[PDB]
Amino acid sequence: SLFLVGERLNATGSKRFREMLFARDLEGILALAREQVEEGAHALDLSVAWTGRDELEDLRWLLPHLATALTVPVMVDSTSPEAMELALKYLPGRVLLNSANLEDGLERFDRVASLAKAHGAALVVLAIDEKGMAKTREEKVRVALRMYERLTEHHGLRPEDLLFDLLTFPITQGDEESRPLAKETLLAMEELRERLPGVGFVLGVSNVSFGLKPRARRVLNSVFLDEARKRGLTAAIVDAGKILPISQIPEEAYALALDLIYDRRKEGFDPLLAFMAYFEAH
Repeated sequence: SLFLVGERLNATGSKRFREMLFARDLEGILALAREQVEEGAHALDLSVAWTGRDELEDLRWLLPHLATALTVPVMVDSTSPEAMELALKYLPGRVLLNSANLEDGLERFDRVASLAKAHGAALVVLAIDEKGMAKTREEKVRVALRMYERLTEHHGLRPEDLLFDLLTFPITQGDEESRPLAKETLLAMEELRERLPGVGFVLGVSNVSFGLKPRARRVLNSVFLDEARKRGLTAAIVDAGKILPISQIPEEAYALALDLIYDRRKEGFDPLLAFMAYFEAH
């Protein structure tokens, strides 16, 4: 029952979308939106924020057309609550707000939660607070519980209104510190599923593979997605067309992907170098 959220209308994550947004190529944007729906997406991530630009202008330009070109739900992806309000005016009954978090303290968190409650929007709850991103499973649990309590007890939101984003970090580039980060999220997710029955979980799957070649990315994302699903993932922000079913992944690449995800370093063997080795030699 995986709710796929197309990742491609994201100025930060998508060169193609950035180009078209810059060019004011409306028809290219609407086509790319429709294409993701056809490739399996049930909803579309939307982020227009970028260096210098009046995010509220870009949204005022795009939203009226986007809202009437498709009926799919839109995950409004923005750090401005005003931007969220604007998107809610154009997309009533169709919005997921990304995100409520505590990076700027309680008031901004509450502003986003209030909007979600008042408009009937689903809420992405992101594991960043006043001391930063939750990297370990212990940090992820501590932040999530505090936010869960605030959202249920104070705002009257139901577990089922909520998609907890426990953070997807690139486990490429070989850093000691970053190798276990996907494991931490997967293990925290399983634990929070038990602790918080009824909440959803979402991840930006494609972050996990950032820095690798395209084939390696497709495989790692698809295996990570599948492993997250087993831990209780309910939704994923993805390039829906580029998700491989597990059966379509060669057994070696699949096994090396699981090695990289779970950080199964032993002396004689680096799963990162081994995973990259497979491709280029296939």
